[PDB]
Amino acid sequence: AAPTATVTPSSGLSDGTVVKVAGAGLQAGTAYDVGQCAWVDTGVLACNPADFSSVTADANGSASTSLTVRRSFEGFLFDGTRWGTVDCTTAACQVGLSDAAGNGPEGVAISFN
Repeated sequence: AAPTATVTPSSGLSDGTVVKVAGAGLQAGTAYDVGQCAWVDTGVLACNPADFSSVTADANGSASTSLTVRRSFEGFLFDGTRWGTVDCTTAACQVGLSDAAGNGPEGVAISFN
C-alpha cells in the first residue's frame, strides 16, 4: 500500500501539546524526520526545525513517534532562510514525515482553535 500518516489528536490543540504521529506503508528500516510546517507559497513550505523529531520504520513499514506542536513559530525554508513568524490560526499548518530524500506520505492538517 501507499504510505499514509495519522496525527492524534489533530484539533483542539494548544501551544506545546504533544501529539502522536503514526505512519504506515513506509520503507522498512528507514529513518524518517517528523515535523510541523505551513504552505507559504505555491509549493513552498516554512517549517519549525526546533521541534522536529525522527523515527525508524519497522520491518512492517510502520512507525509511531511523539511531536510537540506550536501555535506559532519562527518558520524556516528548506534552504535555511528564516521566513518569519508562522501563526497556525491564520495559516494552514500540517504535520508530516519524510525520509532523507524528502519523500513520504501527504501531511496532515492540524488546528489550534
